[PDB]
Amino acid sequence: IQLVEEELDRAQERLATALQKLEEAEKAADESERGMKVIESRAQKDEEKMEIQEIQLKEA
Amino acid sequence: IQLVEEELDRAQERLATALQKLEEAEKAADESERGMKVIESRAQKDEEKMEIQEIQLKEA
Amino acid sequence: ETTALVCDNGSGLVKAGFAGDDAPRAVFPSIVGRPRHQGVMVGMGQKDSYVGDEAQSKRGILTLKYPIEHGIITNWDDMEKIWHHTFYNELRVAPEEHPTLLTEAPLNPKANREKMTQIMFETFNVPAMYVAIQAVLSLYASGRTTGIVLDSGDGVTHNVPIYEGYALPHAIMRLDLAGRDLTDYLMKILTERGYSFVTTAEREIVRDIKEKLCYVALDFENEMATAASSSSLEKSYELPDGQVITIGNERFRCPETLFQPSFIGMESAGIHETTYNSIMKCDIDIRKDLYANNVLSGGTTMYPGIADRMQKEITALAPSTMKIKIIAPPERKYSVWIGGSILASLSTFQQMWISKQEYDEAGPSIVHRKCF
Repeated sequence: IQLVEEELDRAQERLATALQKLEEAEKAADESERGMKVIESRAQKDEEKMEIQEIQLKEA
Repeated sequence: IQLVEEELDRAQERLATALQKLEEAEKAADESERGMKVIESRAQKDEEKMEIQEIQLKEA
Repeated sequence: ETTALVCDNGSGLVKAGFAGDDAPRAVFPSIVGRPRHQGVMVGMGQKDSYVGDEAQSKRGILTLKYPIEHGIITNWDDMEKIWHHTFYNELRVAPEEHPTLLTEAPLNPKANREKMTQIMFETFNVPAMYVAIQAVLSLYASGRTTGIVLDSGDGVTHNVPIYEGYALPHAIMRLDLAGRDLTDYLMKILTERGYSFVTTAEREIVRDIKEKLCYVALDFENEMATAASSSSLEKSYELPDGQVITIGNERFRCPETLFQPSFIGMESAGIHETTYNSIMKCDIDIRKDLYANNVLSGGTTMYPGIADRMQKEITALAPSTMKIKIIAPPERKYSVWIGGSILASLSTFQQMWISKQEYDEAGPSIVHRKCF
C-alpha cells in the first residue's frame, strides 16, 4: 500500500504543478491575444491614414 | 490496494494529459505572438511611412 | 562557416546560444551558489560550486552570489563559473571550436574589457572573439542603422544614441538603477507594508513577483490616488509554502524610482530625462533619425503599459515638431542577444573578429583596437 501511496502523492503534486504552469501559459496566451487585438486596430488606422495621405499628397 | 493503484494510474494519465496540454498552450502562445510580431512589424512600417507622408504633405 | 557563441552578460539572467538562430537557446539565472555548510550531503557527493539552474534548485543550502552586479563584472571567479557552465553543461560544446561574442554596457571599464579578453583566450582557448555594446545589438535586432536605444537591463539603464552602427561617444547617458536595484527596493517597501522579508531566498520570490506583477502606470498621481481610494490596484500572490500575500501600490511604485531617482536618495535624473538630454547632445540632421527611432530594450522594459508612459514623458520634454514614437520590439528582453545572432551571422562582420594571433602579439589590449 505504502509504496503505491508514495507514488500516487508524487503524481498528485506533479499534476498540481503542471496545472498551475498550464494556467499561466493560458493567461500569457490570453494576454498575447489582447495585445495583438489593439495592435491590429492601430494597424488598420495607420494604414487608412497613410493611404488617405497618399491621395492628399498627390493632390498637393 | 486497488483503490490506491487506480487513483495513482489515473493521476499519471491526467499528468501526461496536462503536459500535453502545456505543450499545446505553449505552441498556441507562440502562434499568437508570431502573428502578433507580423502585424506589429506591418503597423510600424506603415507608421514610419505615414509620418514621412504627414511631413512630405506639410513640406509640399 | 564557424558557429559563434553569443553570450549576453545579463546581470540577473544569462542568455546564451548559437548565432544565426532567431532566439537564445539557454536562458538561466546569473547565480553561483557555494555552500553555507559542508556536511549537508552525507552518502551523496558534495560539490562546492553550483551554477545557474543547478544552483537555483539548491538555493536553501547555497550562498548565492551574482557574477555581474550593476552591469559591472564584480568577481572574475563567478564570471568564470558562469562561463564554464555555459559551454560544458548548458550547450554541451567545446568553446575552442566556436568564436565568442560578448555583450557590454557603454563605458564598460577598460581594465574589465581586458580581463574578459584574457580569461576567454587563456583558459577557454577561444579561436576568435568580439565585444559589443548591448544597445547597438538591440538596434540591429530592430532592423536599423540609426536610432536612440533606452536599454534597461537587470541592473543598469542606458540611453544610447546610435548612428550608422556607431554609438555616439559624447552623447550616451548612464543610470545605475534597474532590475537588480528594483528587487532590493521592492523588498524594502513590502517590509514597510508589514510583509517583512529579511531572507535572500525570499528576496528571489520578490524578484519573481516584480517581473510578474509590476506594471508601468501611465499617470503616477492618478494610479496612486486610485489605490488610496479603492483596493482595486492590488493583486494577490500565493507563496509556494502557502500563505496568500497581497501586493498593493508597490506594483507601480517599484518601477516609479526609474522616473524619480530621489525616492532612493540619488542626485541622478530620470530615464526619460536622460533620453531627452542624450539626444540634445547630437547634431540636428541626426536628431531626426534618432528621435524617429526611440527603441526600448532589456528586461526592465517588459513591464506592461510602458510605451504609453514613455510616449507621454518624451513628448512633454521634446518639441512638438520632432516625430515622437516608442518602438517596443515583440521580445525586447532578448534584442541584445538577437542582435548579436544577426551581427555574428553577417558575411561583412567576419572580418572584425579578434584572432588568437593578435591576442598573442598585443595581449588583452587588442579589444581596444578591434572594438569601437
